Amino acid sequence: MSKELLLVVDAVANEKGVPREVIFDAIEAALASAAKKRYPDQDVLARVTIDHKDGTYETYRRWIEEQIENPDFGRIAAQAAKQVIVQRVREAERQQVVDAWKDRVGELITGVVKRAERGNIFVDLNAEAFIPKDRVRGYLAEVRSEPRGPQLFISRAAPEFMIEL
Amino acid sequence: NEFTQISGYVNAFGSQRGSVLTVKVENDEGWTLVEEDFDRADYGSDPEFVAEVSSYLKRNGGIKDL
Amino acid sequence: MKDLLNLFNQQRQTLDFDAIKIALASPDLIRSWSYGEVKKPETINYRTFKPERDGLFCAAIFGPIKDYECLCGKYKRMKHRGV
Amino acid sequence: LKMVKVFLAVKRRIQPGDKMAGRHGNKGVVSNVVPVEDMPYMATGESVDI
Amino acid sequence: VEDCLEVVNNRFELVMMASKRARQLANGVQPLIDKPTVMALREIAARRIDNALIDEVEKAERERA
Amino acid sequence: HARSTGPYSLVTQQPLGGKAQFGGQRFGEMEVWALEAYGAAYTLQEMLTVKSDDVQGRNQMYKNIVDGEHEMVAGMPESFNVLVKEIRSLAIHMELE
Amino acid sequence: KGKQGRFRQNLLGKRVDYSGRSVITVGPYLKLHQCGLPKKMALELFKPFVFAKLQRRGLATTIKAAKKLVEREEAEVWDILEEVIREHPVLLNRAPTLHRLGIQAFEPVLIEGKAIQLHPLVCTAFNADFDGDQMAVHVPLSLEAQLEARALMMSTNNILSPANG
Amino acid sequence: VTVNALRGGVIEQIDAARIVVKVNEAEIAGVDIYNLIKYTRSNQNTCINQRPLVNVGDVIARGDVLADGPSTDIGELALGQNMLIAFMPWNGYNFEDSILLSERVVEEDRYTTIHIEELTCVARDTKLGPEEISADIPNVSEQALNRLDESGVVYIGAEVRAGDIMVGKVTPKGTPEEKLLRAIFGEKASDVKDSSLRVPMDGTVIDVQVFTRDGIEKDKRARQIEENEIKRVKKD
Amino acid sequence: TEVEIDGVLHEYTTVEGLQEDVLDVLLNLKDVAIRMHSGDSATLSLSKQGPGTVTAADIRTDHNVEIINGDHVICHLTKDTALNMRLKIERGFGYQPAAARGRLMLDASFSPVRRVAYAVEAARVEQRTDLDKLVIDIETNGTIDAEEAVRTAADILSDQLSVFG
Amino acid sequence: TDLDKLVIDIETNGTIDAEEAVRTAADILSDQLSVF
Amino acid sequence: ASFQETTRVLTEAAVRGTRDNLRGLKENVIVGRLIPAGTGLAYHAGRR
RNA sequence: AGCGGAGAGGUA
DNA sequence: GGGTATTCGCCGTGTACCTCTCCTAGCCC
Ligand SMILES: [Mg+2]
Repeated sequence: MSKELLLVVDAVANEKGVPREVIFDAIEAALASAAKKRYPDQDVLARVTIDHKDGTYETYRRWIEEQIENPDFGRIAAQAAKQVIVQRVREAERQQVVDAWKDRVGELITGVVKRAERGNIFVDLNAEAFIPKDRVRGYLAEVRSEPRGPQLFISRAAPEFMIEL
Repeated sequence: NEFTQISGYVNAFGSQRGSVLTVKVENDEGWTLVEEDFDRADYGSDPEFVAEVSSYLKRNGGIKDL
Repeated sequence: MKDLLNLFNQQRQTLDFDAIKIALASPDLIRSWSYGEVKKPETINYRTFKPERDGLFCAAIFGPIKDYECLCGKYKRMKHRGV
Repeated sequence: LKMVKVFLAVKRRIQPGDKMAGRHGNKGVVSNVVPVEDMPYMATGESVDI
Repeated sequence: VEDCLEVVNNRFELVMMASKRARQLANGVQPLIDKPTVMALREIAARRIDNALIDEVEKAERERA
Repeated sequence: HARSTGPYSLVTQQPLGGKAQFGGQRFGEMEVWALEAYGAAYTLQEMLTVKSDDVQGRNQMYKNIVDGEHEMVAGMPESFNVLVKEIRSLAIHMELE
Repeated sequence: KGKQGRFRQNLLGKRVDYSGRSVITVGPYLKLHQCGLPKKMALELFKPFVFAKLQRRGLATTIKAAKKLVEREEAEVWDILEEVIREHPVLLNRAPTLHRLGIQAFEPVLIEGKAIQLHPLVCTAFNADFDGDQMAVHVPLSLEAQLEARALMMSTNNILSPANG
Repeated sequence: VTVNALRGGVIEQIDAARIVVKVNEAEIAGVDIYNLIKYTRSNQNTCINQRPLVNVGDVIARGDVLADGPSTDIGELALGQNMLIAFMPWNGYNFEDSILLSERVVEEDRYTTIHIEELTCVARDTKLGPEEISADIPNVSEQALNRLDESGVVYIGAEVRAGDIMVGKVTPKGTPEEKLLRAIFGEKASDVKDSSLRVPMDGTVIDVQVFTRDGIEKDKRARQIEENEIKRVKKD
Repeated sequence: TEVEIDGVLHEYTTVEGLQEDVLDVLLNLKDVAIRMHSGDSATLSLSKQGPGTVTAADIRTDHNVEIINGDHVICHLTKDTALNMRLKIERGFGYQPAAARGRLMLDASFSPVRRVAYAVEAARVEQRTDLDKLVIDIETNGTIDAEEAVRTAADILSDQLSVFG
Repeated sequence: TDLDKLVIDIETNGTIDAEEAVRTAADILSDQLSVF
Repeated sequence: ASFQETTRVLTEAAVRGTRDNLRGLKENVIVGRLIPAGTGLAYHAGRR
């Protein structure tokens, strides 16, 4: 089963901003967590080496290596691998939005509005931005909110937008 | 999959997908403060699940009942 | 079957009245009571767990089996109401 | 497709509140369990059970 | 409970007054003198709290809300 | 055996019976006669409407118990609506004026 | 119509929760206003008040951990159950209720047994023996119901008979 | 409930489970053998037992008993025990047909009775998928899974408690992360429901009976108990 | 307290070669009494094969563990089956059940005294008044002597009366 | 759970304290048990 | 129509078209309101 | 997976 | 038209609890 996963990782849902390297690291970390949950002595890290665009599934165990590992069915290991996979997908999407915010350009951003709360609004630029007042094309750049993914902050009225125009 | 307000609290949102209720508490600026998942088979009763959701909404930032 | 968002809201019925009146029922009033007409004496079809249309257990006359769901499955969302 | 029957053997002791009848129709319910030192004793030292 | 039946003649009026005082004490307020109902009955039997004072406290809590 | 909250029937919104399936004790008619002999309006109202029959009433009472506030809102029993729907099936109009 | 109809089985007499039954023994050490109650029976009956007190004390953040701490049966749940049952009356009822005094209110205590201990001056008005007799208990949970049970249902207040003086 | 010797003779071969007699030339070609029931449930969830009373090498006649049955002495009927009685009021504990018991009637196990319960786990066939008896159950801690074997059921002679999982049974209830988890595993990753047999009454497990249908592959524990039954019938 | 037999899995099975059941062997092991000089725990093993009765003197004891001669039999062996049985002795007082403490469990009654009687008689002695004497007949199982029993009884009384003052 | 609590009521005439009377009674019983 | 001959009282109330004013004790149990005896007399006094 | 109609036995 | 005299039905006959089994199965291939 090498190409059956290759037809799954090749989806463009999460591989459009950052390629399939971090998804492969998430799969290797989930299988290492499954092998650590299968083994009674879980104190070292396991390396699941998968090559680029071929999908050779092999499990190792380094303590520098000590012995080989073996997989199983693992329904509790499947649940643990599922939660590590969605946590690493959330971490990779947070990394994608913060590097698309911090490496493309720090300047005026152009987007359309999606939501509007009481005294606030959300501007969509697959990243979400806050509309501070203390579609729109305001010029504001700041970095904050390190938990729950870092998001860019723009404004609806700023002196930098009047200076750039 | 859209978070629908339960019409019992002014600051509450709920999402049910396969007998698992996802309840989140949003800030007035729009950011989600907390988010937890509540199952149904683990409680085995209706008003205990109501009491659990009500206590999670009251302890984690329930400003009013509108 | 299972619904948790509609279950939280309460105080929907006031249940405040003074008296109880009992009388006869005209056939036009019985026709205004109901929502549909039954024609076939079939409740549940064999070899499948689905209600029979225009029977004693029907979805077009009384209501759907599952909550926020149709018999075919074209509408599977809580946002669709009155359709 | 498959049936698994498990036999569970429980050995229960005597508890205060259990119904216990005699031989001539004098039914009763156990009130409490009293230690041997509080039971009335005869001249030889034999303690009465009931 | 004999003093509570001494300070008022009717029993159901005593029950309703103690229920109103226990509802006022359960939300959190300083008593006149450990359970809220027992403290309400003790405040009734000591001739400290009246129905007019209960209505005044309820009106003050309704105005403060 | 004892219970706090278990399963409920679907024909009428009432708890089940028996030691199996967590059944509740049947509050008989003579006990209701004794509580009416006591007076006891608020005790009898919270016994056959809030605890047993009403769907939203037992949830509201349970969350008011676990929250600490005291706000009891009673309602009509669902078995009365079952009796109304059963009388209306006999071509007899019964309206709640 | 009839006894098994929808009028006599579901409207006049209804099945209620927060209730249970057990056999009765005799307790000479009790008082007139108090009675006995088993530990697991009172833990099953006073479960919502135990859950509310465990949420107020801070021993469990959610009701799932509080329920697991109740089923774990440590000493803190016994402390909570002893603090809850102190000033809370329960309604003891005989299974035939032809008497006016078939329902009486008592302040229960926690005993180490499986039966409901009763004062010997109570079973005369109940017309109850002690050979296979069962009594169904009920707990009032509202404040008005608790005050009505304390005022006009207590065993110390019901001394005289309703038939004669 | 008791067995009786049809023909008298020598009881030189005796066991707790079987009694072998040897008839004489006057009563007789083969000798008689009596199999005793040890531990099986009755219709009222009680335990019946047949314990032998004869010895090795003693002559008998036609009609003598060989094993005392349940609630049965050596030939008399026995319902209860014998204990001291005093007819006197004792501090109100024997007030109105109440019974007072001492510590000596409890500490010697005079009224200890054995009750055998029947707990079954039925695995039906559903439209979404058949339910398995696999031991890998999600959302179940290891403290309730140590007594389970590789078959998914509990061992014979294991001290269980109230709420313990004796037979592990799962049923299938039917985002790109779920597709990735389903492709990473062999179509057994998620979408399962936990519904296993639990104890409602703590005791030991004395016998595990497994019933299977034709066309279904037998489990290794079912094969092991089949080898045990064929070895037992070959031995006897 | 506990009995560990290799062939006996649980306390309801039947072992080949034994006339009685396992519960009869457990009650006969509960019937005997063991006097130990020093130590709070011990382990005794017995080995008896072939036909014949099994008494309490057939076990293997230590130098400090003293066993009564044991006219009461434990079990009855018929066939040529070896009986390897391991026992365990512990110290305690009162009555401890098997619940509150291939491995078996047995109840234990830590009481070497069977019955105690006494009577008060008058002694004609030239004194200021009528001085009375008393006799106490102690019936034990041979484990404890009548001197150290009343010695530790007076020790228990002096330790219980030490709270005053 | 199975523990006994002892409550003794002493009504002395006033020539000695009640706690002193309990202490002398315990001392007398301790001497009578220590002689034997 | 509570204890005997439910059909006769039901057809009499259906023909005559009676109106139940709920001035009793058992009908307040059937409907679900407070009992007009004891602590529930003040609620019936404040209602009307 | 929860919602039930008969028949039989037993206790107060 | 109008009083007794039978006479065919109508309608009812204690409460609460605990165990167990068995449920429409029949037929021409
Ligand atoms: Mg009786």
